[PDB]
Amino acid sequence: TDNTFVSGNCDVVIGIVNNTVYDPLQPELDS
Amino acid sequence: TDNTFVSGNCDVVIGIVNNTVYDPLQPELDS
Repeated sequence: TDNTFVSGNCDVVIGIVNNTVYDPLQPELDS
Repeated sequence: TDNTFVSGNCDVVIGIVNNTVYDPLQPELDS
């Protein structure tokens, strides 16, 4: 999430793909 | 905080206004 940024949804961009964003806040909450 | 950065104070800036900053750690820590 620090290298990328969010804008809109995935129903507009042509050629868009799916992946998993490694949010660094997630393992900090679980620690 | 991902779109702004802190510096100085609200006394030196001419024409500054008041607002509220969405802290991404606030809802994540509460959740």
